[PDB]
Amino acid sequence: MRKYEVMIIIDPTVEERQVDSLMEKYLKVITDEKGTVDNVDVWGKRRLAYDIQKKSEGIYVVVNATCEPATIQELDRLLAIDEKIMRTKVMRPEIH
Amino acid sequence: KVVPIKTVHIGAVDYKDTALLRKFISERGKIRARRVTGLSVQDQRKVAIAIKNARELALLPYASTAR
Amino acid sequence: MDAAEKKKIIEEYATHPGDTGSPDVQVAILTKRIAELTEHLKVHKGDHHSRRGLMLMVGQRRRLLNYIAKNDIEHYRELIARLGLRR
Amino acid sequence: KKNVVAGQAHIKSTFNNTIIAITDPSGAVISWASAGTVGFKGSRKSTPFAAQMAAEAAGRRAMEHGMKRVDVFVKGPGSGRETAIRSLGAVGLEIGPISDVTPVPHNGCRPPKRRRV
Amino acid sequence: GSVIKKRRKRMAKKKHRKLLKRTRIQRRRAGK
RNA sequence: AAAAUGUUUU
RNA sequence: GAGAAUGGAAUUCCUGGUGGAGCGGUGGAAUGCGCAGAUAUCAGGAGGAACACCAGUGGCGAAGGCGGUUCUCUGGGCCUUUCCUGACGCUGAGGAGCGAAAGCGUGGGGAGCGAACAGGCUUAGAUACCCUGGUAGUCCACGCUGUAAACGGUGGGUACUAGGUGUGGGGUCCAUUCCACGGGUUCCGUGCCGUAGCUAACGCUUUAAGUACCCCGCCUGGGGAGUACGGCCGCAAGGCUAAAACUCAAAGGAAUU
Ligand SMILES: [Mg+2]
Ligand SMILES: [Mg+2]
Ligand SMILES: [Mg+2]
Ligand SMILES: [Mg+2]
Ligand SMILES: [Mg+2]
Ligand SMILES: [Mg+2]
Ligand SMILES: [Mg+2]
Ligand SMILES: [Mg+2]
Ligand SMILES: [Mg+2]
Ligand SMILES: [Mg+2]
Ligand SMILES: [Mg+2]
Ligand SMILES: [Mg+2]
Ligand SMILES: [Mg+2]
Ligand SMILES: [Mg+2]
Ligand SMILES: [Mg+2]
Ligand SMILES: [Mg+2]
Repeated sequence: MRKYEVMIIIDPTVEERQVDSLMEKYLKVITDEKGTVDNVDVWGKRRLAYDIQKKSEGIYVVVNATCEPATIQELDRLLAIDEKIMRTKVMRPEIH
Repeated sequence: KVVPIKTVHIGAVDYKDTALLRKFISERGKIRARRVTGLSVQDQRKVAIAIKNARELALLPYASTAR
Repeated sequence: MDAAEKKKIIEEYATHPGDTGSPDVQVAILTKRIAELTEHLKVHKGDHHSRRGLMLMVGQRRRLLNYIAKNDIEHYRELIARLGLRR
Repeated sequence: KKNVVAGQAHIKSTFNNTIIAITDPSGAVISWASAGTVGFKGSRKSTPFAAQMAAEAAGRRAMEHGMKRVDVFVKGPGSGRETAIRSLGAVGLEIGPISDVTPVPHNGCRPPKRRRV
Repeated sequence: GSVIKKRRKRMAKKKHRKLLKRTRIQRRRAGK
């Protein structure tokens, strides 16, 4: 049961509601096995410092979640196999 | 030498926090050297790692190019 | 080795309640670490540096067992009988 | 033929010669010149004067194609970069943000072997 | 070191290796 | 920019 | 250290737009490429490899070595006042493992680079330097090989013997803070200067090449020769072990002019 911080860059065409639905389903797959979710922050739409998949902007999400390594890897593979998220990064701050 | 460049403190690095990373990135978009940024070795390492992460994660440009 | 089973091993191989550094405890800890590293190496056969660490642990445990057997041979027999019978 | 007004310039100056390309901001090249095109050939086409001649020729042809002030991007470890800049200025059209579009690898591909002159 | 010693050993080694190259076939037919 | 060599006196 | 995913720039190739006579290359050239539209320029795509800046005067590793980021797995080091065991230490023939690069085997991959090779130049000749091409290889997986100026040309352990001055890591103390700037102090690294001392000299000098004790490897003039014969190892290349006849009266180290 470690804690991780996942930053998610979602395609800019998303306009609310379905972003929340995606967040809910991914948090569900986290929480199916004892994986508590500490915080979900939606920065919103921001201009990308460079083009990502031909897109100049993106929706930024930060998910602080305490879970198992297998669970976080499975969440990462789900985010990868998804076609609606431009990029994902999984930080594990060793101290906090 | 380098003592006249007084040691600078930053606290938490937090690659999300773009303000410090901008303060330590060069005007061209590069990472400033230690002798010009005035950071300890550990703080400089953390700043460089955070800059690289922000670059890969689109919070910072790989090179600002034209000014 | 999240310190939980490490403390468990220390307490169930200690000679007396305060014991945490006697050769028996050291050999038990080293054997558990050798087993774990053997599994890790079976997963990653290419980890030569970790294999060298494993060999260092093996030699250290061997010297500890040699000391134990030089002092008390029956105690050495009981310890190794608990710990994998020295095959 | 057609008046492009704005346009832009690309000044590729290498150790061997200099090439000037006046292009539509869409990237389509309007006119171009090089030391080889304007007279010089071989070793003597690396000189800054060759870049001067080529730059002024390209600028003139772009002028009778009807092209006003230029934004310029320069590239390459040549010697005729600045001289070509002056040349465009002398032929006469407002020069804007001189760039540094020259590429730089992040190690990337291996460079060729060191010469043993 | 005067490098002359290394050059002498270099030439001896290179000559022997050339001999091995030229007599490679005979050695494997009958010998080392 | 490449541009080699220098028998046996007494 | 191992595994997996993944980021951006650059090169090359591909497709398209634009545009037209050269491009490229050198000491100078030519081979070469290019009106069948190159070079250049913009857009889109494919692919392999290496990770600018951070980055050295630095870190880590037994050595060889190790630099995009993230996660997973894992080794060792350092410090600490208490705590535990109570000499359990050191070294280590033979043996075993690890061991840059090149090389080898099977399969994959192949952008760039590039032995061999082809051509152009230079030349008395040029089986070279330089230029244009360019295959193995470089890359990956699994093995093999086991050698390097694998060098600090300095085996490991320990104790002692002026200092001065940078720097990396962990503590702890102080004043203003109630951060940190600062100074100290302590333990472990890593450089430079330098005393005693040592050395043929150069130089080394608390990281010894000083003063000592323990264990291992090794040397006994230069060639012949790390060669032959034999044996072992290897798929091969070769590696390891290792002479003698004969021959010379020098070979060599540092330094001086
Ligand atoms: Mg691998
Ligand atoms: Mg550098
Ligand atoms: Mg150094
Ligand atoms: Mg006691
Ligand atoms: Mg061996
Ligand atoms: Mg290799
Ligand atoms: Mg191969
Ligand atoms: Mg093959
Ligand atoms: Mg060549
Ligand atoms: Mg070496
Ligand atoms: Mg040696
Ligand atoms: Mg030894
Ligand atoms: Mg010693
Ligand atoms: Mg020291
Ligand atoms: Mg000596
Ligand atoms: Mg031999």
